[PDB]
Amino acid sequence: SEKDVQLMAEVVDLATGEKQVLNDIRGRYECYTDVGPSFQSMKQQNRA
Amino acid sequence: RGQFDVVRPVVRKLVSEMRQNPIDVLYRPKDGARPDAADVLMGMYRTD
Repeated sequence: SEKDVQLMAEVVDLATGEKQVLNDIRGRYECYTDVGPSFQSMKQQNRA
Repeated sequence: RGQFDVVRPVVRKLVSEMRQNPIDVLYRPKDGARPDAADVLMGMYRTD
């Protein structure tokens, strides 16, 4: 499910909408939770 | 009625530190957004 440039719709930003919206994975986890330097933007995180 | 007042030279000193370090508006841009509107919002701020 890739990273490569688009060739169907906008797959740059896309997620499951199905034919009716508001559905997502039952097992909600994706990451080890860790805390440290706090930022309020991606841009602020890039600077440091 | 006497006075000594160790109270006020400490309060005077603590205030003078924040006088020489004033804080105004900066408008850093949000997550995934690069600077564009940052000068627009500061443009109206700096004139008035």
